[PDB]
Amino acid sequence: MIIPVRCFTCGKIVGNKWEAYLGLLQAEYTEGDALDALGLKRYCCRRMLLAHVDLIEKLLNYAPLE
Amino acid sequence: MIYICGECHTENEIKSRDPIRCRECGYRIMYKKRTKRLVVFDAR
Amino acid sequence: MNAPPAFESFLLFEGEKKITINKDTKVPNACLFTINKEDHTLGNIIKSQLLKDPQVLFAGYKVPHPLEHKIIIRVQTTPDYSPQEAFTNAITDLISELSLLEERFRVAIKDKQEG
Amino acid sequence: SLKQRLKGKEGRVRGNLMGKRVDFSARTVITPDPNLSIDQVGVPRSIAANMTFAEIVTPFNIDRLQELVRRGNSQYPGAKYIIRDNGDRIDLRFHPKPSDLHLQTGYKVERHMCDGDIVIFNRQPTLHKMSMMGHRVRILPWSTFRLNLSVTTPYNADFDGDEMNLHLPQSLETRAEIQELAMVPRMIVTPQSNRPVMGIVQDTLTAVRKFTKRDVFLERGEVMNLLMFLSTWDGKVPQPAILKPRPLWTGKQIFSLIIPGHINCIRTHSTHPDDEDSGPYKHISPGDTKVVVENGELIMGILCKKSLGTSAGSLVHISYLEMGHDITRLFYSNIQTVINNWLLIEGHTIGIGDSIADSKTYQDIQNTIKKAKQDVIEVIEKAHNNELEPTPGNTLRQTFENQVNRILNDARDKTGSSAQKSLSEYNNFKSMVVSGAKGSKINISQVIAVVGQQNVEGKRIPFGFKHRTLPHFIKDDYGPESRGFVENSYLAGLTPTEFFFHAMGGREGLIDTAVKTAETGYIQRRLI
Amino acid sequence: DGLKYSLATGNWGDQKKAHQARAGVSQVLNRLTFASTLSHLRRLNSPIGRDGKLAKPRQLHNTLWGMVCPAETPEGHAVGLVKNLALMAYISVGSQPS
Amino acid sequence: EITPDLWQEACWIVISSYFDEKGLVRQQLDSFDE
Amino acid sequence: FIGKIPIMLRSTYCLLNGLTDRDLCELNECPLDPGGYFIINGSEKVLIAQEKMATNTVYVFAKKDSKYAYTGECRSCLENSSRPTSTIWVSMLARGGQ
Amino acid sequence: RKLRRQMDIIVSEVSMIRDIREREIRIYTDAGRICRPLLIVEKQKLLLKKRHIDQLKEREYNNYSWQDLVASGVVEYIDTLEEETVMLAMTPDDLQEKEVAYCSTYTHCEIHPSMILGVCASIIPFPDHNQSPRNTYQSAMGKQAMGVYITNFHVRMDTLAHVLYYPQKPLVTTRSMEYLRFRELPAGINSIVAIASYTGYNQEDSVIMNRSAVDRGFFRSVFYRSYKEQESQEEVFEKPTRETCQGMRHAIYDKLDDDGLIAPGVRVSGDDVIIGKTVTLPTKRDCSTFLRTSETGIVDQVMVTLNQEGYKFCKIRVRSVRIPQIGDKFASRHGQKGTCGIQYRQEDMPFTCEGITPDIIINPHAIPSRMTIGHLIECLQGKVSANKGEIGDATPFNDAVNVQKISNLLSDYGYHLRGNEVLYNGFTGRKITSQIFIGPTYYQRLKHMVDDKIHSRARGPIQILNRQPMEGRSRDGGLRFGEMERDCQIAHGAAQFLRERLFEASDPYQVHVCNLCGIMA
Amino acid sequence: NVTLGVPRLKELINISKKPKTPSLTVFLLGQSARDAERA
Amino acid sequence: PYANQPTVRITELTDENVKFIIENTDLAVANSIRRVFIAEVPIIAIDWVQIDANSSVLHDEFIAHRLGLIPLTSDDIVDKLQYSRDCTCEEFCPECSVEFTLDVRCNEDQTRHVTSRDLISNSPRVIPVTSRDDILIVKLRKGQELRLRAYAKKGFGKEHAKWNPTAGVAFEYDPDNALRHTVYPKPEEWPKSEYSELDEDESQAPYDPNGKPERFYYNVESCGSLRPETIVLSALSGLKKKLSDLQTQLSHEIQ
RNA sequence: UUUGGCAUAGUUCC
Ligand SMILES: [Mg+2]
Ligand SMILES: [Zn+2]
Ligand SMILES: [Zn+2]
Ligand SMILES: [Zn+2]
Repeated sequence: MIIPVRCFTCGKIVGNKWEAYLGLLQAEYTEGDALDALGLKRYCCRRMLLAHVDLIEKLLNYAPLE
Repeated sequence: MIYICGECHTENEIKSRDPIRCRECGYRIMYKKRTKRLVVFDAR
Repeated sequence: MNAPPAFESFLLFEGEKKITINKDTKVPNACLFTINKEDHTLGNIIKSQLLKDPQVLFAGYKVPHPLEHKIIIRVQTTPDYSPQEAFTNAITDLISELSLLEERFRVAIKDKQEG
Repeated sequence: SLKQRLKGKEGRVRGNLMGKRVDFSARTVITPDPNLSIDQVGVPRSIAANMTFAEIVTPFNIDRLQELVRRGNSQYPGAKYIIRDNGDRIDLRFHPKPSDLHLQTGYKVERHMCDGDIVIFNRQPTLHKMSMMGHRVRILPWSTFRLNLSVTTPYNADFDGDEMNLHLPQSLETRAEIQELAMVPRMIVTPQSNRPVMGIVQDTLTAVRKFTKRDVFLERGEVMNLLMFLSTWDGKVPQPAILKPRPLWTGKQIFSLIIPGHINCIRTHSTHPDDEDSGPYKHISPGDTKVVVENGELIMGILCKKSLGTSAGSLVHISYLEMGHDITRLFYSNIQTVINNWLLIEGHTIGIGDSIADSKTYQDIQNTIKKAKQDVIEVIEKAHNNELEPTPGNTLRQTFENQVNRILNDARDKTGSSAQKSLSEYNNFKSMVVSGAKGSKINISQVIAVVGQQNVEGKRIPFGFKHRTLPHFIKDDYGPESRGFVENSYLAGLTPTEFFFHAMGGREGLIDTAVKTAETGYIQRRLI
Repeated sequence: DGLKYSLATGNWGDQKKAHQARAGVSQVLNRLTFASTLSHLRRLNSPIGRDGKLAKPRQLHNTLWGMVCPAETPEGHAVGLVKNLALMAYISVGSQPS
Repeated sequence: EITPDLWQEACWIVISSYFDEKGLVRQQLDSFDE
Repeated sequence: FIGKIPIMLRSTYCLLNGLTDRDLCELNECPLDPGGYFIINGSEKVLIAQEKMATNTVYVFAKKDSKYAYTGECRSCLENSSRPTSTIWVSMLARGGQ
Repeated sequence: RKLRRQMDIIVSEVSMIRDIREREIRIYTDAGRICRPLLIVEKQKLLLKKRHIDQLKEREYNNYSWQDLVASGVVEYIDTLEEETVMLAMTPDDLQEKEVAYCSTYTHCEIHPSMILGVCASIIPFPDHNQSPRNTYQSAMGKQAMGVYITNFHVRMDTLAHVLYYPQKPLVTTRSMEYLRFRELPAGINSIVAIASYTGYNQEDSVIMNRSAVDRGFFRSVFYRSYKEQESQEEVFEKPTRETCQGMRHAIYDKLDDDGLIAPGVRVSGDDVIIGKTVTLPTKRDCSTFLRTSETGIVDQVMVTLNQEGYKFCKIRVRSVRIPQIGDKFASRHGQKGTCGIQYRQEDMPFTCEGITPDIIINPHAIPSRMTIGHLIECLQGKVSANKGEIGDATPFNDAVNVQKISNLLSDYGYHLRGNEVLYNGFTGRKITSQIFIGPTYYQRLKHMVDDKIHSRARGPIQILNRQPMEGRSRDGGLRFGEMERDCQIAHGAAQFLRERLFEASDPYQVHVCNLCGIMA
Repeated sequence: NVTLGVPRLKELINISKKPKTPSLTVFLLGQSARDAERA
Repeated sequence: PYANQPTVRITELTDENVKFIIENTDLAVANSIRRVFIAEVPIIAIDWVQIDANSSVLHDEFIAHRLGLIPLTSDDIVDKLQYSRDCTCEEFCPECSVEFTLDVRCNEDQTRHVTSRDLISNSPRVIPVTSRDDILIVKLRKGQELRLRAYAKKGFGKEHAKWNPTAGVAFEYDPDNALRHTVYPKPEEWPKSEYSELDEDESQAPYDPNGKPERFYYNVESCGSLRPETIVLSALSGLKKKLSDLQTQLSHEIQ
């Protein structure tokens, strides 16, 4: 839905890295290099960014009730 | 009692024993407005 | 629905005593200590410190159920020495070790930064 | 019509006289709890606060019952009703007047279920009498029916979404009946086959073998812990086997403390050869088989499914027949707790490193498979040249199929034997197979070497299309691959035709499972 | 009313004669997950009695290669009688041979 | 002009084109339209 | 006017046929919704494909212990006009005559 | 065949069969035949060429598509009984090539042999390393996992709906999931699973879950339920009053507004009144609707409208967040189902050298008898992918993915090649003697929870015709004491318990009888 | 080649005069038991 | 029968990381300190949310749960504060909680990111760690609005995991397997530890029968709330106060 | 502090 604030396994904060990760990918980076640059060191933290599916972008399409 | 129309998003007063119609857009689906009562959430 | 609140694992309620002392009638000079609202974080230190004592013949601990917060410690000591004295000496030695460790860590921090 | 009302199931007689819905019953999910006794069940606080038992007021308990009534229906250790001698009911769910709270002997107070209450626990279907046994209530925080693990075998219950039923007897007469007749420790040995109906199940069983190996030497602190988990322990730490240069105990030296009384028994490990009993070293047993228990001490041997299991004459069976239910219950509980808390030191797992073989073994398996395929080709050539001679009592097709299936079975068994004998002493498949916990040598063979032939209705895969199994084969092809002999193991993966043939093979098992159940139930009902 | 009733209840036939009418068509769409929705929308059915002990039509025939999934099937009283299309399978719509 | 040992991408390009053209519930839609 | 016919979603005669994802989002419809179901009294209905034996073909079977040895049936239908099926059998009596 | 391939006179849907032995030609234009596309092999070379592949891979802004591929005579539709006169090849570049001659007259070729699996079985990774019953079980359990089921769930008043907080796409995915859109609406979370026997609470298909992970949002979801009521005497939506209405209960009417409907955002506990409706008894009868017992949800949305006829209509939705307890049911993508056994905090779970405690611990005894090696291979491939940065490919029949290649790839990141890792005990801090197999596997939270299954009864409501307890957990009914159970009690010999269960616990009664004629008096 | 298991149990419990696979094991007396000729 | 004489050495010290080595200590003490790092170090975090208006696409419990996990700088005032269960106030006073306020509305044609930058506290020393990017809370369309009031209590990681002050605590002893606490079926497949003192050919150190685990290696990484030196010091003082209170209660019971 | 029933479909567990 929206990127979680903490990494489930260890608790490192990954909730401030999604925009930077997407920007690095758009700037012609591989996913491994982007994750290395963002400081995500262990695979528990890396999977939080690798496997995330951002549905709030789709949810923002529909108009609000008011 | 204020209901918000589901198409034009305009709130209008509707009382009991009254057909549920919307002025100025002619819709038939109305949503209740969020309550003013305060509810406390733990942040867990 | 049947979820206990999280604070019940470390808060003594109205009536509960922290530690109760009971004797063991199977073997002479044996005693059991029941500690409420504790876990391995204290049980392990107290057991490993009791084992260092040369006048302690038995020293163990166990958690009877992981869903119920309670620690049982059993210590048997040689005659002319009591398990209560062994327990109190163990706690005092642990406190002394921790105080010394904190002092040395603080001086190491001071050496590391601006030094 | 009235005949329809009385006719069959859901009809009056057979649906409301021979079986009917009852009060004081609960049903929720069951989850494991190795910290309970054999005859205990964990109950959520909601169910206990909802179910009640009527206790008669006497001078021995009037103060306690009055305090329960004072607590009332809100607080869990409370009560719901007060029943007068005349029979008129007094409510306690709301706020009552202080006058009705008066209690005198001869009254009845319907208190909430508490610890130590006796209940009957059941899992449907109820096949044998070990499916409805009496348990002792213990109240636990969350909301599932916690129950021990050795009691899994009587119920045939695993903890994947299962549910079980709770029935609470309401009178002292029926409570004493259930206590003296249907309690769990009293049903350890079944009268169906005079064997113990419950035994160690697969996790204490995969670990007691490792505990009882010769190598296990225990430090002083580890012995302290394990003895701390023993409920039937005298209080004296035994002399260590190894006394210098460092005091070391042994796994057998502590299982001896677990074993009760003075039990004499002689079993045999599951890897005991056929020469030790004959040649020399009969009583020395280089591989540490030939379990011997003298005077309640494990002198020698490795404990496995054949010693602690649910077979006739096992160690648990001897313990029952010699000591009684009250001591066999403690036997089970102590074995489980001690072995689990030791397993917290040794650990256990299963992985790809445990499912992978060696290059020499792969070469052996591939050679055997190629030889078998060549032999099948030769048999087919001889049959085509009409040189095959029929076996008496068999048709030409029957004898050809028998020869082909025999060759392929020999190939599969030889590859399986190679895979077995190429294992290691640290392999976790071997750990879970030798100890009898879960698995089999055929499963190890299918994982490592060869899945094997797939059969439909007892015959090879039939010709679904016009004279061929799939559109990828020529017509009239009787090779091993055409009719569904999977040459690959589960680790290497199956080619698409073998995948489809394997699915066709597994469908038969699913169908038989879904079919046999109703007929078995009907046969049992007719016999009853 | 006829079309609405037959689609609403699933008894494929007239209301007066819902005895021999074959029930089980027109189920209510599953919405637990997207995979549930898709596998519901691509589903077959064999009208063989679910209590029939003879289980030859319940087996996996050789001719289901690429037409019907070899794995996806319910378990219980309808094992092998409810099936699902393969991924690339198509069903003809019909024409006339003029 | 053969496609040798580059097949593991060609086959999936073909399959992707199939599912872009048709979809997953084309049978119901086509049957009702007809 | 002879009545109202239910319409399958996303089909050629629905209001969502051919619309883009932005229009679907405007109508509060999920662009990922596959369609292919009816809306009957609010609920969503799905027709389940029903298997049946092929028509207009001659099949020769045999029965276990019946009077005839071999049978042959031709389930006949006419271009989905009417008269659903008419299964004519051409049997052959067994050799166990008394 | 030439005319059908040109698509000139005969539509591509028509099938043609020649029975060479029996001298018959059969042509079908019928509706209902099931068919699948196949590639065409002319002599020994596919008619599909690199020019076709390039024109397809430029599919955008080129109006070249599957129809333009079919119209070129490259692919073809083959129904079931035309497949009996065709020779197929599973893989072009492997079966068309020169070998020891098996068949040199191939007539078609398979696009990819993994297109024989359905929608629900296309999500299993490495299904060719599994067992067929396990694949069937996963096909069953894939329709019960909880994830976002549709993107416009906020305007749907569905009777029951379940949506996960933070779904993730698999780190080990099949190539054919892009067509099922499992990347866009997934259902599950990648969890660090360790296969070990820790404290005995995962025995017999149970799961130990990290409670600290759960506190951070792991496998949390919402539950939406909708209620409806219309005013079909004179039923009216209105707020009842205790001392003016005939029918009444022990519930609270103070939540309602003037017209008798709860406004959204109002927390309602079990056994409350959502919609208040009253019938004018010819002086008012209460027919209010009550929350299903013990929900404890918050009103989410209220919709007021008119039904077909013209009576006022209302649908009210209630939400309740479901935090995974110790009774909830979880399953992976390999037919391994289990319920939570107990939850440990982070300080108690075993840890690696780098402080990576597992999210889930599963028993090692589940593997040897079930033979789900796809589970282990998925774990290994996920451990490689989470470090490398790619997303692993687990399409069934590959020949370019081996356990050896995966292990070699994993050894280059500092880990043991076969996946094991030295863990430390949580309570004591000591190393565990046996190394544990740990890695990120993709788990699912099934629909079956414990709060929707717990049920108890002690003297509740009673049926009308038989005066026996009701049936149904929603109606506070009892548990049936069937004939098998009474036979078991007969075998036990507990005559008094059996009589209590069949007479006293259920309906007791008294009658009078005449001593002369056995007829009730 | 006989019937075992659930069908056999069904037949033995509800005895029918027409079993699915009736059989008759026969033992020979003398030299017919050993020599294949009289066998 | 007496205490040990532990010694420390800090290998690396940065703004989010401390690596040190404890020596001459028992494994039980080292592991107890390791456990106390995670669980019993007090931290300030949001524990009471009241949502005035939420027209966003996430429900109120979702937003509150996200708010709870935003770390607040409690470097110096975590000791001054009191537990709310231990305070004389009615519900909340400045001596036992910190109040936050969020009020964001979107009136533009571009999606707006509500971040932790928008949380405003009354006390200037308790602010989100991304306020000297930002932790995203929710995204708003045009016309959507969020507004709430939140209170930040004091607690530690045994109660909830939002009060856990650490990210990953790496603990390791005896990098070369000289004590044989773990047994390798094949010792040469296993990568050498970071602190190994072996050559490129030898895989395991030779067995040492008369040895006990000493020289534990730590690596405490902080999640931004406390700084990674005060995490260690508060653990040594926090464990020391648990033992002292046990000794007080034992002395009453004995007498 | 009072009690609807019939049918069909799907699912869980042996
Ligand atoms: Mg089960
Ligand atoms: Zn992490
Ligand atoms: Zn309007
Ligand atoms: Zn205060």
